[PDB]
Amino acid sequence: ETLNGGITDMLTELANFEKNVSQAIHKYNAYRKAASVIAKYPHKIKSGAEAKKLPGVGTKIAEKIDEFLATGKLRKLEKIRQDDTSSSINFLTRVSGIGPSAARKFVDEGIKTLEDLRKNEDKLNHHQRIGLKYFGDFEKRIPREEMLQMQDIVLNEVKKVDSEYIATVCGSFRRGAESSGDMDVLLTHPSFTSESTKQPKLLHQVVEQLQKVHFITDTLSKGETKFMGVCQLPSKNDEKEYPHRRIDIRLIPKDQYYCGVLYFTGSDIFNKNMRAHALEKGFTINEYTIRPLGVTGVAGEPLPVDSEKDIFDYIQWKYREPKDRSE
DNA sequence: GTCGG
DNA sequence: GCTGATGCGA
DNA sequence: CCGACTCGCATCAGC
Ligand SMILES: Nc1ncnc2c1ncn2[C@H]1C[C@H](O)[C@@H](COP(=O)(O)CP(=O)(O)OP(=O)(O)O)O1
Ligand SMILES: [Mg+2]
Ligand SMILES: [Mg+2]
Ligand SMILES: [Mn+2]
Ligand SMILES: [Mn+2]
Ligand SMILES: [Mn+2]
Ligand code: NA
Ligand code: NA
Ligand code: NA
Repeated sequence: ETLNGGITDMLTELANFEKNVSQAIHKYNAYRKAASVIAKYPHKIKSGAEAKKLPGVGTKIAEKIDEFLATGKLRKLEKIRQDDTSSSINFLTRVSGIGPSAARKFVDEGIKTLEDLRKNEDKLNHHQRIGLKYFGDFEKRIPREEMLQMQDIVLNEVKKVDSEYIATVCGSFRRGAESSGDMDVLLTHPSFTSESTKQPKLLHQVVEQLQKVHFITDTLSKGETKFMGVCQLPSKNDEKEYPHRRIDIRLIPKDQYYCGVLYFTGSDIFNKNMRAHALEKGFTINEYTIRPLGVTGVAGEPLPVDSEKDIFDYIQWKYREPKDRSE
């Protein structure tokens, strides 16, 4: 549906193969960087040489593009799709909690299908049992309309705990996406700063409240600053119950909000791009701060930030609306 | 797999 | 039973 | 040529 969708689809499938089967994370990132830069290219690619002009597209990817443009397919991908071990590992990783290591371990023991997981559920940990339970739901997209209803529940229940919590839905939702893969929530409270003593139960109070009104249905991981779990909109009068959804909550110091919003909003590739430019400009950006870089390349103190645009200003970038960060 | 060095 | 090692999602 | 490309949380192997 995009200018170079056939090429970027091929590159994404090759990326997932290198992550799930080969366990070569830098190849996975290399394919993703190539797909992202091609996705931003304003012309329809006619040759591998044309794509090779783009940063991140090298000899082999340009060669794969020429084959795909000539034959409409890739022999390398067709061999992968046919390899029983490769496609089995590739499938098992679609279960949340089953990564490349567990997928390879299961497949070696003849555990390679969904029904194999159900039959061998005793060998799954709690996370994997949940990922298997909601396997279909977790692959459904969340229409933005439903994200607004979820945002209403989250922000309202959070206010019910304490008036001074601030909850901001980030991720693809804040980037204006018509559909989202999950709900990502950033949480702050005046009592938690970078200079304050650990106030526990700050995130626990919010998670407990969302559980009490039956919004959060299951927990995958839960600590003092990060919650990973499952949520579900309420359904009306025995009508079609909603699909269960993944939700992430991150509690960050209030004085590092805007660096947190910038990171949590994404995209992941955009963050990689922005942080790469920051180093070319004498700064280093992470999830919490932007710091200067000295003559020796050492990181200074966190710089003052009171807006997302403040971070763009430091590295001398034109401000990008969250809508234009989906890279 | 790519690119800078 | 505890500690270090490792996998997981992001 | 070749080396570069973060963390909180859950679990469990190895004592
Ligand atoms: N591999 C990674 N490691 C660390 N941080 C990462 C990350 N990938 C993404 N992020 C950051 C930026 C995302 O906006 C934000 C959410 O990451 P995410 O997994 O929720 C993907 P998102 O951009 O929200 O779209 P969608 O598929 O859910 O509709 O977290
Ligand atoms: Mg042009
Ligand atoms: Mg249910
Ligand atoms: Mn079977
Ligand atoms: Mn998300
Ligand atoms: Mn998320
Ligand atoms: Na690699
Ligand atoms: Na190139
Ligand atoms: Na998985």
